[PDB]
Amino acid sequence: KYFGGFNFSQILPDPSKPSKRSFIEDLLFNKVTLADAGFIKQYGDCLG
Amino acid sequence: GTGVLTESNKKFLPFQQFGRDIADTTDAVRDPQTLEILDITPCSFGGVSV
Ligand SMILES: *[C@@H]1O[C@H](CO)[C@@H](O[C@@H]2O[C@H](CO)[C@@H](O[C@@H]3O[C@H](CO)[C@@H](O)[C@H](O)[C@@H]3O)[C@H](O)[C@H]2NC(C)=O)[C@H](O)[C@H]1NC(C)=O
Repeated sequence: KYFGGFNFSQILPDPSKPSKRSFIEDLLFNKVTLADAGFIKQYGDCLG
Repeated sequence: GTGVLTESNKKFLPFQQFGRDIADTTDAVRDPQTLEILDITPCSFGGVSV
């Protein structure tokens, strides 16, 4: 990961997460998920 | 009405009779017999694709 002295570690994907996402992408998703939810597609099991 | 009646944990006050929800739908009811709080939920439905 040596590119002329430039550092792309904050935009390239990392294999240390179940979702292969960059740090900035994770920040963006966390910021937007204030109203986005992580639901399971709201199946017919919604009978609690 | 039609639905699936199941046990409910709604904390009904003694004067309260009919339950409700966000948009004018009765999701709970009180028995006109020996008191018991009961839920109302419609049975399953969906769409079909070929
Ligand atoms: C390219 O940039 C990234 C970040 O923009 C550099 O990674 C960062 O490296 C520093 C020092 O190596 C890390 O600081 C240390 O973090 C540990 C975490 O436990 C902490 O204990 C230390 O006290 C210190 O604060 C920093 O965390 C790390 N950033 C990330 C996101 O991992 C990277 O080193 C740069 N590339 C090169 C070749 O220098």
